[PDB]
Amino acid sequence: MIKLFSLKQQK
Amino acid sequence: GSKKKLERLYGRYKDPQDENKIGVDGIQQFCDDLSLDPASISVLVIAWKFRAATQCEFSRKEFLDGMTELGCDSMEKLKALLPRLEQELKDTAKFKDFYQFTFTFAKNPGQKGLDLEMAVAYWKLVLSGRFKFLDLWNTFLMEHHKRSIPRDTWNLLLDFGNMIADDMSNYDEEGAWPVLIDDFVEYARPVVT
Ligand SMILES: [Br-]
Repeated sequence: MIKLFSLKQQK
Repeated sequence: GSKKKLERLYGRYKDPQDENKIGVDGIQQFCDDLSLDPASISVLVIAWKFRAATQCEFSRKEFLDGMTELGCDSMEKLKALLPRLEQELKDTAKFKDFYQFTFTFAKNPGQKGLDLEMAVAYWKLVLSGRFKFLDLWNTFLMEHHKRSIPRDTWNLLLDFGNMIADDMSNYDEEGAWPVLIDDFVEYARPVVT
């Protein structure tokens, strides 16, 4: 789930 | 009456703002429950068994059908299957499906291509120690700022990796290879001679 870190820091 | 434990286990991960999907925090918890790095190949395999549409979320049907298909109502049964599934990736035809699945899984919905940085990251993941030229391949693409990767180029790079010699001599300069792969060879050939 590569994008999961960016999508958590963005939400 | 088997769906009982499964429905309950779904409720653990469902997005509070949308009951019909497992969201960002839900994916983080699901992974945490499995004691796995969200970004590991093991998570990718699970999504591939779930036939998941897009990274970082599961539909309520992706989770239920997938777990049902593997016959799992817990997170331990799932874990117990990992290796048997991860081994499942030795079959050439089964790995190809997994590999090609990775593209559509990784990209943004509604766009034809896959962004370079995501493609590299996913290549490092699936094609690590499968491909002698991975490191040089990623570098090649980064240096020339190809911003996007088409499906055709992704899918065929697999075939390329399988058959390419240490010296790249067996590569026919004519070929039916997508432009981007050919450019790579014309760049990479000197670097190995
Ligand atoms: Br669905």
